[PDB]
Amino acid sequence: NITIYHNPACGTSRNTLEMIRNSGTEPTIILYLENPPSRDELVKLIADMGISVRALLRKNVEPYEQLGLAEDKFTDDQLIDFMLQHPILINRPIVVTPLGTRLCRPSEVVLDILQDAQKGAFTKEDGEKVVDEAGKRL
Ligand SMILES: [Cs+]
Ligand SMILES: [Cs+]
Ligand SMILES: [Cs+]
Repeated sequence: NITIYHNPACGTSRNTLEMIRNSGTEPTIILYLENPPSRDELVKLIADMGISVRALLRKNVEPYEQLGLAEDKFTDDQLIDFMLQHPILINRPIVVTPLGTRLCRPSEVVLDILQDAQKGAFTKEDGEKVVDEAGKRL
């Protein structure tokens, strides 16, 4: 039903996971740094997310820096294969539900693809209010 490609060390990923749970479902959790998607799966995720390959790339990580990926010298498939070989390059979290797939940056993007409403108010771990008790986005 719901899958999250999760990094426990990222607040955005933690907040997204807690919003999923606050809709009343426990997702399948894939620790993508250890169990990355296959090439076919990553291609499908990107298609369904509706963003460019480069938009999925995480900047400010060692392979991005050392491979010079900031420069516009790479095709989409070159970037995909770097993501598969260096999964820390895949930005996070990616969430799949029956409604669609999103790169949930910022975390509250996940509200778009959660079928069931938040079960009560939601406040991010840093105290940023997201939905009030009535269900309204702030
Ligand atoms: Cs896999
Ligand atoms: Cs929704
Ligand atoms: Cs933050």
